[PDB]
Amino acid sequence: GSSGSSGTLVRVKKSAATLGIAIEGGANTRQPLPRIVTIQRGGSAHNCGQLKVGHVILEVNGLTLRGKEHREAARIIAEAFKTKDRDYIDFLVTEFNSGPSSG
Repeated sequence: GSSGSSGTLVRVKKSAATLGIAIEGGANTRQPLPRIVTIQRGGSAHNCGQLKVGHVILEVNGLTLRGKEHREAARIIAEAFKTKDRDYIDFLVTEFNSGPSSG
């Protein structure tokens, strides 16, 4: 399996004391991958700025969130924060072009 052309790997360092990110969707729901609906201020992601509100996590630290439920994902991401081996979390987003008419 190739590296992955569709998508942009985003590295978020655990700068903040606690990661604060919100998502929605899930396999069950029309949306297969989780989409960022809210990005807490005191969260590594935000502090980074690289990421924005409205992204879609397709892969985290190598683990793909395909066919996974938002809940199952929340755990995957969190687990990446607990560990110490790495001082960051990989966030693969595509920034789908939802309703280009306006945005």
